[PDB]
Amino acid sequence: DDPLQQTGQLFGGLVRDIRRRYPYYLSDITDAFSPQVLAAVIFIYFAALSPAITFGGLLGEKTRNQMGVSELLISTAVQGILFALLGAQPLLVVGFSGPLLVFEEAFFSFCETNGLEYIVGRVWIGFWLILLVVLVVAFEGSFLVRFISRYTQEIFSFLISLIFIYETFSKLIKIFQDHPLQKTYNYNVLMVPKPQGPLPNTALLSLVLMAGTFFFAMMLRKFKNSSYFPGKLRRVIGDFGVPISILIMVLVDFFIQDTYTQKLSVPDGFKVSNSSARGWVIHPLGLRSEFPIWMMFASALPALLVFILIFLESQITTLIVSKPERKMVKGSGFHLDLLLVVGMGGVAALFGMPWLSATTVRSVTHANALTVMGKAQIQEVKEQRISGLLVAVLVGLSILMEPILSRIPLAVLFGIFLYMGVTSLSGIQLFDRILLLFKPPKYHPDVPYVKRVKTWRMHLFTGIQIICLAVLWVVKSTPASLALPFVLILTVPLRRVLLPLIFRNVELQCLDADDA
Amino acid sequence: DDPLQQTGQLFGGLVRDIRRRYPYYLSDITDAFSPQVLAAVIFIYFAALSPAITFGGLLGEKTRNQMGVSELLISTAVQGILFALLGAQPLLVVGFSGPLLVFEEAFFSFCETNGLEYIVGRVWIGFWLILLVVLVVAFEGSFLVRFISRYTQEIFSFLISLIFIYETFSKLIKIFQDHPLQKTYNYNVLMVPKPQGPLPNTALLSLVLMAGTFFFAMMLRKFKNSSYFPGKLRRVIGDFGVPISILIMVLVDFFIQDTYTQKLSVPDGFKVSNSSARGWVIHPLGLRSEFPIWMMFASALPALLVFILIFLESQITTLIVSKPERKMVKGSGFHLDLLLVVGMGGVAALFGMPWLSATTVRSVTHANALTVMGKAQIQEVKEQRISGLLVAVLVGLSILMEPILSRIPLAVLFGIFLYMGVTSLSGIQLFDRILLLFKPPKYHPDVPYVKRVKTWRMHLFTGIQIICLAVLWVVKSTPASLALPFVLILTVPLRRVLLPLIFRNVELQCLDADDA
Ligand SMILES: CCCCCCCCCCCCCCCCCC(=O)OC[C@H](COP(=O)([O-])OCC[N+](C)(C)C)OC(=O)CCCCCCCCCCCCCCCCC
Ligand SMILES: CCCCCCCCCCCCCCCCCC(=O)OC[C@H](COP(=O)([O-])OCC[N+](C)(C)C)OC(=O)CCCCCCCCCCCCCCCCC
Ligand SMILES: */C(=S)=N/C1=[C]C(S([O])(=O)=O)=C(/[C]=[C]/C2=C(S([O])(=O)=O)[C]=C(N=C=S)[C]=[C]2)[C]=[C]1
Ligand SMILES: */C(=S)=N\C1=[C]C(S([O])(=O)=O)=C(/[C]=[C]/C2=C(S([O])(=O)=O)[C]=C(N=C=S)[C]=[C]2)[C]=[C]1
Ligand SMILES: *[C@@H]1O[C@H](CO)[C@@H](O[C@@H]2O[C@H](CO)[C@@H](O)[C@H](O)[C@H]2NC(C)=O)[C@H](O)[C@H]1NC(C)=O
Ligand SMILES: *[C@@H]1O[C@H](CO)[C@@H](O[C@@H]2O[C@H](CO)[C@@H](O)[C@H](O)[C@H]2NC(C)=O)[C@H](O)[C@H]1NC(C)=O
Ligand SMILES: CC(C)CCC[C@@H](C)[C@H]1CC[C@H]2[C@@H]3CC=C4C[C@@H](O)CC[C@]4(C)[C@H]3CC[C@]12C
Ligand SMILES: CC(C)CCC[C@@H](C)[C@H]1CC[C@H]2[C@@H]3CC=C4C[C@@H](O)CC[C@]4(C)[C@H]3CC[C@]12C
Ligand SMILES: CC(C)CCC[C@@H](C)[C@H]1CC[C@H]2[C@@H]3CC=C4C[C@@H](O)CC[C@]4(C)[C@H]3CC[C@]12C
Ligand SMILES: CC(C)CCC[C@@H](C)[C@H]1CC[C@H]2[C@@H]3CC=C4C[C@@H](O)CC[C@]4(C)[C@H]3CC[C@]12C
Ligand SMILES: CC(C)CCC[C@@H](C)[C@H]1CC[C@H]2[C@@H]3CC=C4C[C@@H](O)CC[C@]4(C)[C@H]3CC[C@]12C
Ligand SMILES: CC(C)CCC[C@@H](C)[C@H]1CC[C@H]2[C@@H]3CC=C4C[C@@H](O)CC[C@]4(C)[C@H]3CC[C@]12C
Ligand SMILES: CC(C)CCC[C@@H](C)[C@H]1CC[C@H]2[C@@H]3CC=C4C[C@@H](O)CC[C@]4(C)[C@H]3CC[C@]12C
Ligand SMILES: CC(C)CCC[C@@H](C)[C@H]1CC[C@H]2[C@@H]3CC=C4C[C@@H](O)CC[C@]4(C)[C@H]3CC[C@]12C
Repeated sequence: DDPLQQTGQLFGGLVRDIRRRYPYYLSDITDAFSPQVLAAVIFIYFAALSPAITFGGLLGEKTRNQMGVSELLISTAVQGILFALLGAQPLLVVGFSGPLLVFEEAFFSFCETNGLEYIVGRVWIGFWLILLVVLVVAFEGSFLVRFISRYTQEIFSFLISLIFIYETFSKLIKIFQDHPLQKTYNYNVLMVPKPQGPLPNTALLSLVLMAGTFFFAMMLRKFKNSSYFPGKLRRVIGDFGVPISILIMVLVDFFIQDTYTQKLSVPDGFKVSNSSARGWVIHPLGLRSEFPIWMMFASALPALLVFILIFLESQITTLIVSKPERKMVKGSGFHLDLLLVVGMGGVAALFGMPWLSATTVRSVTHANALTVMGKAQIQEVKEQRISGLLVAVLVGLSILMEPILSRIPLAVLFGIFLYMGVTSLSGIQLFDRILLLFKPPKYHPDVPYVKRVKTWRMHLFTGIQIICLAVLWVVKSTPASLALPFVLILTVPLRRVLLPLIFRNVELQCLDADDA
Repeated sequence: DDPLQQTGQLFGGLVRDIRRRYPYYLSDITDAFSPQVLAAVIFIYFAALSPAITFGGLLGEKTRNQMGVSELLISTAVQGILFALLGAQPLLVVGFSGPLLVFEEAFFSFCETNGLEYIVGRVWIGFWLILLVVLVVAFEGSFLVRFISRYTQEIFSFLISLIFIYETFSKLIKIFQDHPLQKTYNYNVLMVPKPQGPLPNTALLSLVLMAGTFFFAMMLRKFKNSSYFPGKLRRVIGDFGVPISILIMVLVDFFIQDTYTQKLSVPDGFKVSNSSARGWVIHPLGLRSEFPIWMMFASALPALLVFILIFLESQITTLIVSKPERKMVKGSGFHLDLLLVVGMGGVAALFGMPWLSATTVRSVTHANALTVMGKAQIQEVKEQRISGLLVAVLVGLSILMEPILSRIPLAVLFGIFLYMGVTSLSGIQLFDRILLLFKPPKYHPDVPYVKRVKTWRMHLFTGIQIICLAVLWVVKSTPASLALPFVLILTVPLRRVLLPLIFRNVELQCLDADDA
């Protein structure tokens, strides 16, 4: 019955995933007919869009607009639509992550140094990724995901959430660096491409709009859980908590006419970011020069790195989202989700568009947005395809709705990203055990890993996971940032080999439990 | 045993107050030997000082510096020292209020129009106030305070707290009016007397410093009540919650060198605000011209208004602070506190210094700062004289410590005033019953006025008290602002005559309870 059981039949996992979820397909339309779904669509849209605008911007900077915002928005939309319809876990938000950006920047620098075309280089990586994922899904390689315990899951989940929060603050700090609090400013600053010098009030208003949006979001989260107003209205206001926080703080910025704040910019229409470099279809054999056969074969090694990058990112996100603690009854498919996400990425490369992955924060945020809460415990989860479908479509239609987005500050969305980052820590026993380091040992909750485990041994087990978070944080920073997925895999040996030397069996079963 | 019992002996109340509290005088020194007292001294100092600086500023503006900051600081200090030593309730913070400011502005305009000297006019009001309070304390007029129920007490307490919060926001809004968010500014702005035009970043940083100080204060309030850190450290950090909030946000402003924020300004030394107008001793018979005998006698009617103003302000503040719900075991004296506060005010007028009153928010704030909490319930209150003594001394020594105060923003203190205003609503059944209007009728607490009172009749009783708050708010704004104490007294008839026509006896006993 379990998803991560090795069947024996070639593509046995893929079919057993399709046989499981597609029976509840009519449910996946009708379960979306609630207002909490509509609220989630508006929330996850901005969570989905702004990274595509940002990473797209960076891609445009890093690769001389050979790939950019236009290409990433279109990829995010088409893969998002297809995955929402055909996927095993529609709650996964498919998009572009940092580790994928680090590879594009790395692969561009390679392609430059060796004097071989970059965008056609990615097509061949794409073909290898299609070859690998079919081979992996054929022999049910996603069974190995079962060995990835809560230990590795939470270290990953917690790290990703911390980095999200860090980068959200790094974005705010940057505004203060570009628009410092000076005594005097140049009243003449060209604003066509970007502010050409520091401006008054921009940095502090950015802080106020971020702080304000985060505050309101967290108060309407608290109001939802409170016992104020009629229950019907209390949920309607509460579920539309984030959309309401955005609307009012967007309106607050709109009425402030004189002060400048950075808004969401999108391309004018649907065209490639550099028309002189490429078209909509990338030629394998080459665009200008002859693409060499040495790299056509050698592209396997980059593709094997990209596979490991998408796989762990996506399969650990599928583990976190489809865990027994949450009320996911429809069922998850680790084989069909891997096949589409990695498969589409390969075909996306053929059109010069970026391959994507089930991103951890956006997926958790989207799942957490569709969870109805009782009392505190989770009653059920609104598992349906329409949230993801409509989000993916809106990202597609973001170019058409420029007049709407052009009056939405980034500062506002930075408040929502902070809310996303904080909220993502909720269902993580690592973060729970980190707060127990500060609580005295007579205020710890009545849980399995407190009653029949010694408090100093609990804290040692927590301490070892911090040392793993610390080591993983140093890697992502250093030039060995694409080696972080391999460092995270090394936490499986740590749990399976080393921890049972210092700890006993009973302690590890209670600390690292599959279901609690 | 009760304080508000009419004895029969002339000055029977005054002596029975002295006989009650002075036995516990050695306790009133030794009970101050805790860190929560030191924390309260630092907190209430800024709560005490900044109004004396502000109202002193306004007095300097309203009366051509015939009375100003110097005079008010010295009055606040000398009356504060004397009252801390000799008073019946040392928890009362004696200072200058708005209703007293409205009288000075009103009496100045009179004294101008009729062409009689203002500062000597106040001396004669002062003599009438000494005559009245002695007469009132002789025949134990403070017995009438017993008829002032929770009904009037809470309407007053709630109104004063709302106005405090409103005026705190009015102060912030004014910074945005003087330093608007413009596209362009004049890089040349003389700053000697005050900014001579709008400046960039001042208004938003003011908002950030206010919001920041309020946030930190409310989080260290929450941290105190939480179950984090060792209990010893948890209280030390919690009880120094407001001082810590001020220190860090003062340091945050200190490291920002380029941006301008308004700081606490004090006089250079101890001299009268206008030396050409007056000296340190005001002559009854006159300074320049002959003071007419018509007003020497007619000053009774202004003095009778000032008496009613100080009495209700101070005696209702003594009721609110020394209520049975709180753990005030040392005992309060309504006769001795009235004698000193009004008496000193009369003698203060002879030196050209403003008469004061037991102010509601500062007194409650000071009382709330010295309450130790259990678990949620109040264990005891740190009733001692040293808090009030040291606060009064620090206000006296504020002129000497200009270098310390000159680097404290007002924006920071605006965050503390917001914290004071919110925190003052805690022990008010009116505010509690206001929140029940929004809560559904199956989430109301298990209290006497919910179980055996119909929910629609509770809300009607709450509604009638809002209409009183509304009527009182209109009076404070209109030119009949000195008629507000009389409008508040009319809420006694309302409770004693009108409410028992629409309500039953049992309902009023449960809604308006002396002890709950
Ligand atoms: C735990 C609580 C922590 C607080 C978190 C809050 C984060 C910060 C968010 C602030 C709200 C956003 C304000 C936008 C800035 C306004 C700019 C503007 O144009 O306004 C100009 C206006 C008026 O100025 P004006 O420029 O229009 O005036 C005209 C100008 N002349 C005269 C030149 C023509 O000012 C304001 O609106 C006042 C300031 C903003 C509102 C204050 C918000 C409250 C913040 C205080 C702390 C929190 C309060 C908590 C209370 C409840 C208890 C929980
Ligand atoms: C309930 C949640 C509500 C929280 C909001 C509370 C009210 C708002 C308080 C805001 C904090 C103000 C402190 C910063 C003051 C400005 C600093 C400045 O100007 O210095 C310049 C510095 C920048 O350094 P710099 O200017 O020296 O850089 C050099 C410049 N050049 C390159 C030109 C030479 O500013 C900063 O440090 C960045 C801003 C810090 C902001 C702090 C984070 C607050 C985020 C919003 C609120 C949400 C947080 C919640 C997190 C916890 C979860 C509960
Ligand atoms: C914003 S949007 N800015 C932003 C956000 C992210 S995010 O949301 O993907 O965390 C990043 C990427 C940071 C990151 C790295 S990187 O780029 O520092 O090497 C590595 C990993 N490792 C893994 S798995 C995670 C995140 C940048 C900018
Ligand atoms: C600042 S600090 N300045 C300030 C402070 C206050 S207060 O007293 O709330 O700290 C006020 C409000 C004065 C006030 C009035 S008045 O003068 O505005 O009519 C009336 C009443 N009603 C009664 S009793 C109380 C206070 C203004 C400015
Ligand atoms: C479009 O792509 C081409 C190729 O990178 C860029 O054209 C080159 O620009 C670089 C830097 O100036 C120089 O090598 C030459 O000017 C061009 N030669 C090449 C390699 O084509 C162009 O900069 C790109 N434009 C965008 C939109 O990024
Ligand atoms: C000091 O007090 C005197 C009296 O108010 C002020 O001097 C007068 O100013 C008023 C208003 O302009 C006019 O009557 C004359 O200009 C002055 N004659 C007097 C003595 O009345 C003086 O402005 C005050 N200074 C301060 C510090 O406020
Ligand atoms: C683009 C920026 C300005 C943010 C946009 C957010 C908008 C679309 C959000 C904010 C508040 C939202 C509304 C809040 C509450 C309800 C009641 C519900 O029964 C139907 C939907 C409805 C009527 C929502 C529709 C969408 C809404 C208007
Ligand atoms: C482009 C990428 C994403 C997909 C390429 C197509 C290949 C690899 C996949 C797509 C769906 C797959 C099929 C799905 C279901 C079955 C039924 C099973 O009883 C035998 C295998 C078989 C017939 C699979 C064979 C391989 C298959 C055809
Ligand atoms: C499901 C429905 C609503 C579609 C949603 C996605 C839409 C908005 C997006 C996804 C990808 C987009 C296409 C991408 C590329 C091109 C080629 C260009 O030469 C003309 C526009 C065209 C054809 C775009 C039109 C809009 C498009 C079809
Ligand atoms: C090695 C360092 C630099 C890594 C940084 C993480 C720090 C904060 C971690 C690593 C090891 C951890 C310690 C490991 C073991 C114990 C014993 C326990 O009874 C109390 C907590 C305590 C004392 C931990 C506190 C947190 C700790 C000090
Ligand atoms: C004037 C501005 C900068 C604010 C001044 C606040 C200062 C005086 C406050 C803020 C934090 C305070 C400290 C916080 C904690 C303690 C521990 C206690 O066991 C003794 C007092 C002591 C050491 C306090 C002394 C006073 C203190 C330093
Ligand atoms: C500050 C101003 C008002 C103080 C002066 C007011 C005068 C009238 C007050 C101050 C102290 C008072 C005395 C204090 C104590 C006693 C003892 C008692 O057994 C009889 C009354 C008697 C003798 C009081 C009479 C009134 C009194 C003399
Ligand atoms: C209890 C101790 C610490 C005293 C505290 C209050 C001190 C700081 C204040 C209160 C009133 C003040 C006095 C008020 C008036 C004058 C007259 C002037 O011509 C010289 C200064 C002098 C004499 C002041 C000196 C400082 C002073 C004495
Ligand atoms: C200045 C204005 C606000 C003065 C009027 C005060 C308002 C808030 C008061 C006056 C009478 C009150 C109503 C009296 C009775 C009831 C019935 C109860 O089952 C629900 C609340 C409700 C409907 C009250 C709501 C609040 C109310 C409307």
